[PDB]
Amino acid sequence: VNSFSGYLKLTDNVYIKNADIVEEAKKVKPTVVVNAANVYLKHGGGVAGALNKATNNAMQVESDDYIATNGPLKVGGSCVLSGHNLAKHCLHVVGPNVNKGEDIQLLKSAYENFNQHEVLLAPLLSAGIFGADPIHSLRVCVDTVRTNVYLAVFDKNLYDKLVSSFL
Ligand SMILES: Cc1c[nH]c2ncnc(C(=O)N[C@@H](CC(=O)O)c3ccccc3)c12
Repeated sequence: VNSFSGYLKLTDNVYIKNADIVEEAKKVKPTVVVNAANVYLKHGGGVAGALNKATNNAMQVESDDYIATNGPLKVGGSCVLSGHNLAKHCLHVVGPNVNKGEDIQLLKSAYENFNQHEVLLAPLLSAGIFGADPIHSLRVCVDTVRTNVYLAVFDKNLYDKLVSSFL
């Protein structure tokens, strides 16, 4: 039993809700919140911009130190950093950005990072400003993640399409 509330069960381990991931993180304080990161950990907009804003820019400060030490992530890769006031940890995961020409096949590699964590609160990777079809992203999530994932979909209209169209 965990604290996540109001989710629709899609499979044994994948759950979905129409919700704002920032507000959901502040309410649940999960062990892991996933950020929709880029390789530079520049959290300017989309999910990343919103999560960073909610930390009063502390996520960005920590991220800049991480990059100065380690260099950029790989597309499809991840790193674990602090969750600040939102969660114990933030798993920064880089899905391919279609608006940069990046191979959509890397979306599966990106979701594989979730399997290193027993339970996570997450967005659909490569959705929103990353330009991928959220229906495809959901299919990859369900077919790749084996740990317990609680997916937050900000847009009410998109959520209904994902549910109503889920196979
Ligand atoms: C851009 C942005 C800023 N802050 C955010 N917080 C959470 N999500 C998103 C985002 O891009 N969402 C996508 C996917 C989803 O509905 O989850 C979406 C799809 C259709 C219509 C609107 C938005 C953002």
